[PDB]
This record gives sequence, C-alpha cells and structure tokens, in this order.
Amino acid sequence: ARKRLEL
Amino acid sequence: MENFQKVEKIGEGTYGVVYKARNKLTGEVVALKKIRLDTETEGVPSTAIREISLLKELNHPNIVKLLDVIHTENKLYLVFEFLHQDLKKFMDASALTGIPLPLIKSYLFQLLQGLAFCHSHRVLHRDLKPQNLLINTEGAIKLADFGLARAFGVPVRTYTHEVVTLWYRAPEILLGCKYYSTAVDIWSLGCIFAEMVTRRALFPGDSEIDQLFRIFRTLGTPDEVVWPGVTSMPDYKPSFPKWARQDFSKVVPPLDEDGRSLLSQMLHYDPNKRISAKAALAHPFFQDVTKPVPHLRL
Amino acid sequence: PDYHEDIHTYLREMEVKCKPKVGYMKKQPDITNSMRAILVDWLVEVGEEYKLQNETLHLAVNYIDRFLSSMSVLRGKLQLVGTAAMLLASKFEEIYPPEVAEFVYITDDTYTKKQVLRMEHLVLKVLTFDLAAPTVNQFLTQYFLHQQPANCKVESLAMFLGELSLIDADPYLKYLPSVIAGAAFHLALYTVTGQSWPESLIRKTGYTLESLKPCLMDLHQTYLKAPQHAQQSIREKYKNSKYHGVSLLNPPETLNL
Repeated sequence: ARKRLEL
Repeated sequence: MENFQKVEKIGEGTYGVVYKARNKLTGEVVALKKIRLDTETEGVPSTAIREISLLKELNHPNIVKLLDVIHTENKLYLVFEFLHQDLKKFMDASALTGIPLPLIKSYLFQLLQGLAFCHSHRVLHRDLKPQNLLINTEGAIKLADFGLARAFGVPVRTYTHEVVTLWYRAPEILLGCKYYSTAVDIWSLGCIFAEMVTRRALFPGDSEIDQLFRIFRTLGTPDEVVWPGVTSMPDYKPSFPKWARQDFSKVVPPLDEDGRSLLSQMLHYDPNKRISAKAALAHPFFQDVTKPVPHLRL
Repeated sequence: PDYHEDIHTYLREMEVKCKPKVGYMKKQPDITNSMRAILVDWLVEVGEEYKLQNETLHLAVNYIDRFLSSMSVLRGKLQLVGTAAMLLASKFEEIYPPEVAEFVYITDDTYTKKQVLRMEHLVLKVLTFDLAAPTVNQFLTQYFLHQQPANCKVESLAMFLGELSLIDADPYLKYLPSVIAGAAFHLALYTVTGQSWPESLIRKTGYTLESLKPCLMDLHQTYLKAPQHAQQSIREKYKNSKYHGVSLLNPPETLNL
C-alpha cells in the first residue's frame, strides 16, 4: 500500500 | 478577471457568491459563480468537479448553459448564461393572481424536455426545486444549479449529506433506499407541478418523519401490493399509521382528467413504475401545449 | 426503457472522444509500458486500501492514459500523475474522496501536498475538465441487465477480466471500452455457465461474437497467463469471497471460435 513506486 | 464587470450580487450558493456580470468586450450579460480555492485546502471541490464536467456535455434549450470556466491559481470561476429570476420568486409574485394553466403546462413541458435530455445523457440532477429553476420574459424555463448532479453510468449511492430539500424529497429516499434512480427527479417535478396549480406546497414537512406522514396522508400508506418491498426498506416501521389515498380531485381541483392522470403517474410510490420524463412528454396532457409569455418583476 | 438505449448510445459516442493515442508510449522518452503496469497495479491497492469503488480505479487509468497522450513525463513524476488522477477520480465517483494528505501519505511522502494539488490543476487543464469518461465497468453494467437470470459469479469474473486489461497497455489500448467489456462478458459467461454472447446484446451493441474475436483471443491469453503476470494485485483482490473467488477459477483451455 504505502510505498514509493520504484521503477 | 479583467474582461468582466460586476453588476450586482444575485445569490449565494455552494460556498461562493454569485454575481450578475457583463462582458466589457462583447456586452454579454452573464452569471459569475466564484469558488474560493483556499478554505478547505483540498484543491478543487468535488461538487465543482461534477458540476463542470457534467454540465459541459448538457447543451439544451431548457438547461442553463455553462459558457466558460476560468481556472487560476487561487480562484475558480464558472460563467453561466444569465436569466432574470427563479420560479420560486415567480410563484410568490403570482400568489394573488395565480399562474395561468397554459403557462403551467408550458413550464412542465419544458422542464420535462430538459430533464429527459439530462437522463438520456446519463446525468441525475437530484436537486430539483423551484429555486433552482430559472425563467425569462419570453416564456422559457431552464434547469439550473447542478451542484448535486451525478453520472449514473454506474449506480449512484444515497448520501444523507447530499440530498434535495425535504419538500421535494422522494419517498424512497426518506425510507432509506441504497441507490438513486431517475424517478427521484420526476417526483420533484410532480411536487412542483402541484405547487404551481394550488399556489401551495404539496408536501410541506417539518422533519423526515413528518414529510413521510404528509405524503402518506395524501397518497395513502403504501403496502407490498402498491409498492413491493416497502416493509423491508430500512427506515420503514410497522408502526406506520395506515392512511387512505385521497382522490386527486380534492388535491388538485383546478386540474382536468389529463392533468390528474399525469400527476398521479409522477407521484407513483414504486420507483420502477413511476413515469419517465420521456413517457411524460407523450402524455395526452401536453397535446395542446403552447408557449405562453409570463409577466415578471411584479 | 428507452433512456437505457440512449445512455448506451451516448456512452458509445463518448468513448470514441475520450480514447487516448494508442501508440503514445513509443513517443514517451522516459517511461515504458512496464512502468505503467506498475503504476496502475499500485493504484489497484490504494483503491483497495481506502475501500474505493472499482469505477474510481477505471476512471483514473483513463485520465492517466489521456494525460500521457499529450504530455511527456519523467520516471520520478509518473507516480505523481497517477496520484492526482486517482484523487480526481475519487472526487468524481466517490460520495466523498480521501483527503489529499492520504494521497501524500500513500506515496510514502515522495511528493508534497502542493505538488499533488498543482498536478491536479494541470491534469484538469490538460483533460479540459472532461472527467465523465465511459469505462469498461460502465458497459459491463449495461450488459448485465441483459442477463435476466443474473449470475453473481459471471458478473464477478467479468469485472476481474475487465480490471486485468487495465494493467497491460500493449494490447488493450487499441480496443474500445465497449469492446473490452464485450469480450470480458462472453468469456466469463462461457467459463461459469458454458453459454455464449447472447442475441439480445448482439442486437443491442451490434457486436457479433466474431467481431469480438480479436479482443477475445487477447483477453483469454491474459486470463491464462494471469498467474504468471508480474502484477498480482487484482488477482489477490478477486480471490476474496466478495467476488466469489472468481480469480481462482480455471480458465477453459480453448474457446472454440
């Protein structure tokens, strides 16, 4: 849920 | 901004002042609706999101036209076409004389045309009351104030904080139904139809329970036969007094048989068998309809 | 009665206007389809986290695809674009949306509240306030009324296949929402009850079963390889009893077309 999209 | 000159304050609505304004370049007279962005600091209000996006797609003679939207950093303006006054103000003015039946028939006809367009384009109004219907001197009447409008391509849930005022609230809403349907808009027009005729509000309730009881005393307390499922609805109680339906000749005496028929279908208890705006337009009541011209600002 | 036909007609007309440029990603210097897949899959869980409607999720993806059709975006700002689209979609569909702070919080405070609100401003301007876009979800709703013996398992499986198509842009950006909904409905009806795309809908939509065949082949493949997909949020979503665990259903080996 709570996360920073690391692409 | 700089191209508009404010004429006079015309109203108050949805946390924002409304001004009558004039375009200084073209001379166009408009209604300016201002939204102050910084008092909830949550960006653009959801009511403004729905109002703009939905009303953009609704171009019809009987719907107040959204002319322009001006979106700056700290403010948000909505530019509407201007109409002189509301039906509520008009009703009050004609309290002694009364609105002549041909004009009543014309208004109801146009209202149904605008509403049929609304529903055919997947939008529910949900706030139909005399104050939100605008008129001009040429005999036109248009739907306005789409601050409670919703798209129903998927079902619209009922919210206790977003509902039309009591006097024009549908029975299913009071009884605590879960979803909205198009029938809620037709019911409102029914109450407005009757109010135009009798010069008095049809169901003027003090509370939710008093609103229901006033409807029951006129149209009769609904059972499973009349409306399958009432007894199972949330806010229904078995201790509801059992009133009898009154004959419409005593409710709306100035109406003939055609008018009585249509109003009856517009106030049908079961939402599924309540008449649609399209089907109402086809009613024999409108076979001789004209476009009378009102007298305003008495 | 007829206002349902007028609605289906209007949605069919509007779905053509709200369609993004099919090959926009090839002209996107810094973002790929895989990154888009990661974005929408993340959005599947934020909608699940905040218990938001499925329509809100569908709308946000539509907004994202249209925004990315007109604007070149770097990797580090892709999540910000998706967040604003989710907030805007929440404002449109939900009875009340989550607060902006929730969206700032859900991004692990990658962006600030002011970045989110001004991205909202930008998205609104780029999309020109055209937020009432038709979705696969909306067309499925219209189709379901033509299933008089209503089956909750069929409806749930159709929603599942519909949501899965949101993930991969490579084959599904070239199909209209109504067409995707058509394939998803038939495939679900065929898996659960072993019957086919009915005449009433052929009459309604004008779509023959063979007209849906190209989309149907793609979707059946997505169905089959769904266990092996890199994104699994939707599958986990539809294992729960709310959706009758339709994601756990074994898709048919062939479709016989």
